[PDB]
Amino acid sequence: ARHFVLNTGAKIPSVGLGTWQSDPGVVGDAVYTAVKAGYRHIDCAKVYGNEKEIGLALKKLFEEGVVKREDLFITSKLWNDRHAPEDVPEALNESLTDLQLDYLDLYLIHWPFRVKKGTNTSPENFITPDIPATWGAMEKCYDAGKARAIGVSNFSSKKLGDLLAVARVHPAVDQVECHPGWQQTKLHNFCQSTGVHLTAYSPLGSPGTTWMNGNVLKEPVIISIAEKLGKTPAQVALRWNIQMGHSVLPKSTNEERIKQNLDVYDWSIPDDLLAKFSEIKQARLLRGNDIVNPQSVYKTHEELWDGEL
Ligand SMILES: NC(=O)C1=CN([C@@H]2O[C@H](COP(=O)(O)OP(=O)(O)OC[C@H]3O[C@@H](n4cnc5c(N)ncnc54)[C@H](OP(=O)(O)O)[C@@H]3O)[C@@H](O)[C@H]2O)C=CC1
Repeated sequence: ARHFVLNTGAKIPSVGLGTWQSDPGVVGDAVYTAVKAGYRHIDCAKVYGNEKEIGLALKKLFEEGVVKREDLFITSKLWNDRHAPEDVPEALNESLTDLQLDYLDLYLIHWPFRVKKGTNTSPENFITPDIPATWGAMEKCYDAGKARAIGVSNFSSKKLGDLLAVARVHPAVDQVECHPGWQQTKLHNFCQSTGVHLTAYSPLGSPGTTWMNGNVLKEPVIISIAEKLGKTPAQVALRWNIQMGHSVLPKSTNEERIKQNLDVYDWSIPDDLLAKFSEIKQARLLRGNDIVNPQSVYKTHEELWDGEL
């Protein structure tokens, strides 16, 4: 139950440590504690501003013999300013250098969204995406073994299908917002049908991010099932995603929560309680408000997300 299989043949551990908003001063101990506790998957990004400190914690884990490199699944992501095909391998190499790794298990296009190299998120810096050219550069990173799997993030089933149609190396993963509040049934089915793995980001509904407006652990259905099964609301949210065949990326820098977030394997949500997830109102929490704009290729939220419910 503790891994899913990618179209590359690789195993992705079902639970990964999230590192968004894990500040440099705390991320190291979080990664170190998480892997000692049994985590074998770390989700990273250049734009999280902490990959050097993650690299220092991975180095410590390897040097203390907690794990070997081959035991871990490390993900990073190509930021929106590195979409130019010549820029892709250089961005991967920057993350490899900071993480002090020879390869990533997964390198993702972070968003189907592009800005001019080295610029800030601001509408004059928006450039028309060229996802096929960017993917082509991602495929050479895969050929080189520097990214043992390549994938995408924040791609609707429409944009994922458009890319699959021209890919000589299919995306292994589409990492999207997915939790009881945003169940992604269409993309779930699409990913199952195309052999693409769905990794759930913000699987608790990112309760530490106020601008995301998440309420997932306060959902009556979640609190009820938690009370019925003797689990925490977080455990119920995480287990739901795992039973859908999705990997989850719970973020914590708290040792007790890091441990509880891995305790999602030796118990199940009965089918009758799975039925109750129907009653949860659906709302996307990470809407991409800042890349939907008259200056954007996405003039509306519908254009960015292709209408998904
Ligand atoms: N565009 C993309 O591809 C995106 C990727 N991601 C990835 O997904 C990860 C997870 O999503 P994220 O938005 O961070 O949010 P999560 O849904 O993982 O929620 C994290 C928050 O929940 C708290 N928390 C963690 N465990 C528990 C628990 N057992 N009970 C109660 N509260 C808990 C954390 O606090 P504490 O630390 O105190 O435990 C933190 O405030 C990110 O960190 C990142 O790696 C996220 C968003 C976008």
